Amino acid sequence: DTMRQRILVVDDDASLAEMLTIVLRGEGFDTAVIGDGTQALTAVRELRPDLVLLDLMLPGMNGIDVCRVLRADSGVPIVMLTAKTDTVDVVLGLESGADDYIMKPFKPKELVARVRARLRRNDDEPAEMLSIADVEIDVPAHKVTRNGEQISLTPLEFDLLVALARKPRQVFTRDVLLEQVWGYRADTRLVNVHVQRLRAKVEKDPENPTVVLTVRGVGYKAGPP
Ligand SMILES: [Ca+2]
Repeated sequence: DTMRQRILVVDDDASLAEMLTIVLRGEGFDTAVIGDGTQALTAVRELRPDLVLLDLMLPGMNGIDVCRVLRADSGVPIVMLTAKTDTVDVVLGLESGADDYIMKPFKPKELVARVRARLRRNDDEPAEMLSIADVEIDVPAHKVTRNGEQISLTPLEFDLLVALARKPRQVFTRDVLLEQVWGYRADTRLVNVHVQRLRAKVEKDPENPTVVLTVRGVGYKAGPP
């Protein structure tokens, strides 16, 4: 009810971009394509896509750079497309805020699964208030606060914190978090990277966490509320 979600494809491989256009539209998405990193900020602001698929190695400005630019602008989900030939490290992209990455060549069904995993949130979510350590979360309002002041988080950082806060006594391994938050049915550094990005925003002192705790040897868990 009733409008199509919109994906921006940022890739200079015009054949793959054409195929992605065809596959995504048959799945019910609207799509647009650009072929140069220098066009991305204007494209995102003009189209407001629900998600961006982003080639790591691009003309004009590479994918790590595009990331940093778009993340200064919004939390819009970004999935990096990587290839074994890439000459730059996809981890710098994740550290800059890319939510996820998929290796070329990929099957279009796995690509579509990655897209849908980032777009699971309903409109009009049921009422739900959580707390974790000294942080409050109003889930359907997408608002995290400490002493009433809001803490800004990307949707991925928000989903990570909510999963810990919902089960404050649970220790989550990294594979368990990948599957639960990222939605896989492989790379657990994704979890490490985004934990650090989340801590950098919600911790009074990120070197000494109270909100998101490391359980050495096992995983992570909610701080003592
Ligand atoms: Ca490329």
